[PDB]
Amino acid sequence: AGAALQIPFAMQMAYRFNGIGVTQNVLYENQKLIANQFNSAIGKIQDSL
Amino acid sequence: KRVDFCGKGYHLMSFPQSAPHGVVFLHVTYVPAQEKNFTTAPAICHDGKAHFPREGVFVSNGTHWFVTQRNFYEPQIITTDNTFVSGNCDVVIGIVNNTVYDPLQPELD
Ligand SMILES: *[C@@H]1O[C@H](CO)[C@@H](O[C@@H]2O[C@H](CO)[C@@H](O)[C@H](O)[C@H]2NC(C)=O)[C@H](O)[C@H]1NC(C)=O
Ligand SMILES: *[C@@H]1O[C@H](CO)[C@@H](O[C@@H]2O[C@H](CO)[C@@H](O)[C@H](O)[C@H]2NC(C)=O)[C@H](O)[C@H]1NC(C)=O
Ligand SMILES: *[C@@H]1O[C@H](CO)[C@@H](O[C@@H]2O[C@H](CO)[C@@H](O)[C@H](O)[C@H]2NC(C)=O)[C@H](O)[C@H]1NC(C)=O
Ligand SMILES: *[C@@H]1O[C@H](CO)[C@@H](O[C@@H]2O[C@H](CO)[C@@H](O)[C@H](O)[C@H]2NC(C)=O)[C@H](O)[C@H]1NC(C)=O
Ligand SMILES: *[C@@H]1O[C@H](CO)[C@@H](O)[C@H](O)[C@H]1NC(C)=O
Repeated sequence: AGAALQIPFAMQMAYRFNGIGVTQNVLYENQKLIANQFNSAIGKIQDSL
Repeated sequence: KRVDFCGKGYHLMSFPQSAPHGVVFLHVTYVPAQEKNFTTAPAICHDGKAHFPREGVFVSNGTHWFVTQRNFYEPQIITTDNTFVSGNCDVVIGIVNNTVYDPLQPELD
């Protein structure tokens, strides 16, 4: 939408949780589990491929 | 709100014009400009409680902390009407110490 403006990635993930109706404390208080789940989900794609 | 469906930027409004066998759309959009960098933090710890912005981000100009809206820089001081509380400050990665100002009790002298 213009020039790239940097933001830390967990804070971008919190904006995106807001965009679906969940408060952002739910992301910050679960950060490690959410990242573990994303990593297992990405590791399952290359296994199916 | 569909990205790039009505031009580049944040769609404000669009005007139609007729062409021969066709149509022309003049899209008016909003494009952000002249950014500055800041230090930032996800929450703020005060009295053993974690505070999150209601809307906006916590930013630091070098020595002081403010809340701003995310798309236009307009800094304000962090109060209990700017933020909400959840939990204690032991669980959030990158939490920062600052004071969150209450209006009522300095009204009550
Ligand atoms: C929410 O669901 C997750 C499942 O992804 C739970 O986390 C797992 O809990 C089991 C316990 O049976 C552990 O063995 C796993 O190692 C956990 N997974 C990860 C990625 O940490 C989590 O406990 C659930 N939360 C609640 C409150 O029920
Ligand atoms: C960050 O902004 C603050 C403004 O709040 C500057 O601090 C001073 O703060 C006092 C009381 O809050 C004001 O009376 C002053 O007018 C403010 N400015 C000055 C120049 O004294 C602070 O200087 C700013 N810091 C940086 C690094 O820009
Ligand atoms: C951002 O990354 C920096 C590393 O570049 C982290 O700084 C380190 O913090 C640890 C404490 O967890 C210290 O032991 C290291 O000495 C620091 N390294 C440097 C180079 O400063 C910083 O903590 C990270 N920020 C967050 C919020 O995790
Ligand atoms: C932010 O403020 C809290 C509140 O005091 C600090 O917590 C103290 O941390 C030190 C060192 O980690 C401990 O020795 C104290 O026992 C803690 N106090 C309490 C009341 O728990 C915290 O360290 C501060 N954060 C930073 C980065 O300085
Ligand atoms: C912000 O700082 C970075 C270096 O950390 C620099 O590359 C960038 O151009 C700066 N942008 C602005 C708007 O100051």
